[PDB]
Amino acid sequence: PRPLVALLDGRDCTVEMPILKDVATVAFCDAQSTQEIHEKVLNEAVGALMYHTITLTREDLEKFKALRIIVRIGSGFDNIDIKSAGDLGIAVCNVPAASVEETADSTLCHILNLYRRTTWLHQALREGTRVQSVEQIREVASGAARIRGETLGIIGLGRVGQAVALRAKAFGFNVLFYDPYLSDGIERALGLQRVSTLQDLLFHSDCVTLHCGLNEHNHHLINDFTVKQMRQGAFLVNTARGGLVDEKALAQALKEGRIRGAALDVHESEPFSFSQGPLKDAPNLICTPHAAWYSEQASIEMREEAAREIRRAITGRIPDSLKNCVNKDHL
Amino acid sequence: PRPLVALLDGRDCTVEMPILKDVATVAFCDAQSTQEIHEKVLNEAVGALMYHTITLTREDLEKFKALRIIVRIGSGFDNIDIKSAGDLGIAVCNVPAASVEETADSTLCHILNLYRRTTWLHQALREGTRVQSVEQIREVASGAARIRGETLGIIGLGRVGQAVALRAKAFGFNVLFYDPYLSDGIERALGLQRVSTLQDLLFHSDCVTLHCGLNEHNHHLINDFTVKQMRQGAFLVNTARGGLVDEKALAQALKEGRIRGAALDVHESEPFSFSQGPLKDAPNLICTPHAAWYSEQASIEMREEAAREIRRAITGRIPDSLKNCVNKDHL
Ligand SMILES: NC(=O)c1ccc[n+]([C@@H]2O[C@H](COP(=O)([O-])OP(=O)(O)OC[C@H]3O[C@@H](n4cnc5c(N)ncnc54)[C@H](O)[C@@H]3O)[C@@H](O)[C@H]2O)c1
Ligand SMILES: NC(=O)c1ccc[n+]([C@@H]2O[C@H](COP(=O)([O-])OP(=O)(O)OC[C@H]3O[C@@H](n4cnc5c(N)ncnc54)[C@H](O)[C@@H]3O)[C@@H](O)[C@H]2O)c1
Repeated sequence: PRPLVALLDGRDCTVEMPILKDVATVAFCDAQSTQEIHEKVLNEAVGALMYHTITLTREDLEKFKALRIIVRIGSGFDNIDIKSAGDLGIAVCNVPAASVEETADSTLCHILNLYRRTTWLHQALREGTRVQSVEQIREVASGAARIRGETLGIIGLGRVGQAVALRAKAFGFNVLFYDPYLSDGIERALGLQRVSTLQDLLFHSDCVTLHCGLNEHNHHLINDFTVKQMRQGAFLVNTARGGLVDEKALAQALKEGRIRGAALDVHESEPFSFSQGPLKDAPNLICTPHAAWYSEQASIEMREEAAREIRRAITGRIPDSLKNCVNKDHL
Repeated sequence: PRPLVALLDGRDCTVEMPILKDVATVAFCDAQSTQEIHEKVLNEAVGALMYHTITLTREDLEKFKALRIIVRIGSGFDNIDIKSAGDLGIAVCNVPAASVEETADSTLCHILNLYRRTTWLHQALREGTRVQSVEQIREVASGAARIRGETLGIIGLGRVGQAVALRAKAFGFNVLFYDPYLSDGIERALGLQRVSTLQDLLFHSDCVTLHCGLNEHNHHLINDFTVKQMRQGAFLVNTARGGLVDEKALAQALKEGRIRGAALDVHESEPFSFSQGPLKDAPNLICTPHAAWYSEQASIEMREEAAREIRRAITGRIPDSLKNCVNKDHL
């Protein structure tokens, strides 16, 4: 027969079918937890495709008896224990840049929304606020600032980070970044300022934007400690990973006024909701349901790509046939 | 004594005082209509400073017996009959570019908000909408599109228009403009595509943004007729003047789905309100209280500039001492 491949936290396989039809048996679990995965999958599944709504711990992975590959349909793979999966002889792959630009564009939208207060002005206009005179325009739009000369501090100058830096220049932002893993000289190639430490970046930035993956070393990068290093009344943007920020610290900082405002597309606990979590009633906070990456073309693109990776894996050799394996070291 | 100068539709003169103290007698009317202006002003006022919340018709101007100059504290001067004022020997001046960039930045914010649906996703998140699965992200974020390759059609390649074009390139927008008053060749200097007619621009643009002043020839530039020339499901942005768009036509087009969405910072009838006007319940519509221009620095900048113009006028000669007179022809 043809190897079984399962879509863990999803139920739509229309885009992948044309590509896997003759080489695999497609199936979906639409699971909201690993406990929701059926026995037949854990026993026979050779490949697996998953999104970000489900986590896979070592315990989870050990329950698969034939799993040979897990392809993340997206960028981040922090929801998967690449290490354990590797030891278990399970190759983990992702989809690197199908939405790099969708993400940079949303990032810029958040940045501008904080500086120009577009969303808040609209939200207030819906609240019935009246704005007839200039004095009232100034009051309702209070805080809107002139962007030219502001310092945008980027944390993580990777694919998205670079796309953000380039867009940022056009608005007159002075751009500087921090990324301890990059080789020296990239800052010269793109004409950007680089700093050696996080505190350095935080201290000189008027607006801080996260663009690094969530790893074993940056959990809660933004702490009650580091938040204290940020400028007074600085903006914070995060379209990377919720786990990079300690919402409790952020909430406090937002109430005290230390941070003028934050735009978050990702949160420590997703699904996100204003009714619960440390961000409840937190002042000047704009949120989005983790859609920074979305655009129909990108969704379609990343799915056909994930599908092809599965195909290469089933028809070729692991990890030789794979194009985006992220745990070769543990294999 | 020192000539009387009055602030028509406003009541704050703190920023102008330091500059006019020894050469003029400051006063304010905080008028919401010309009928609200007091007799002493119409009789003795030599200079006048005004915003955009009040209109001045020929009838209005003729009621001044000593008015020698009117300085608009801002960019647009369509609310003033420059022609009549000129015939009445009244010089009209404005403040050209104190907020050029604030405006371009808001314009970009609106453009991105339509493409990335940041504001709507946030507004829905407040409505209690739940977004836990990928399928739901795709549904709630439906319509968010990949910007690269989209055609941004700019109408009016002046100060703001140019700032918008430059920012737009960085997002991968193919930029093209229409501006029948510019000399030939500006498109070569900035590396942009230019078209000869409005229909031309409208037909090839995925997103249309207005950046022209409101004049005797473009009232309701966007009509039931011209709207029909726009692409199917095109976006419309307007941070220029409300009078450039026939809200009735826009409303219809928005309901029928011909126009996927619109972002308006200006409206035919300001103060704007969702409770009244042709835009009531109009689908996919984002609005702002005419704050595209605001930033404390710009507000301060334009006021000290207007103040200096008044000073030059009172201490020098009209229209020789003026730096930004917009009705020299009628003088
Ligand atoms: N909100 C969304 O829908 C969305 C969209 C795209 C990507 N993701 C987020 O963005 C990340 C991927 O970005 P790319 O930009 O696609 O990734 P890359 O292309 O993986 O870039 C990430 C960069 O982060 C740097 N980095 C790691 N740890 C760091 C630290 N402690 N300090 C500073 N820099 C650090 C790396 O060295 C690397 O250059 C994902 O891991 C995820 O968190 C989310
Ligand atoms: N929303 C706000 O707060 C805000 C902020 C700044 C300016 N204003 C708006 O923007 C205008 C000023 O822009 P600039 O960009 O400052 O002005 P300019 O610098 O006066 O530019 C306007 C351009 O419009 C062009 N134009 C006139 N009629 C046209 C037509 N029918 N078709 C195409 N182009 C046409 C002109 O030739 C000119 O190049 C004002 O008149 C006003 O309507 C509003």
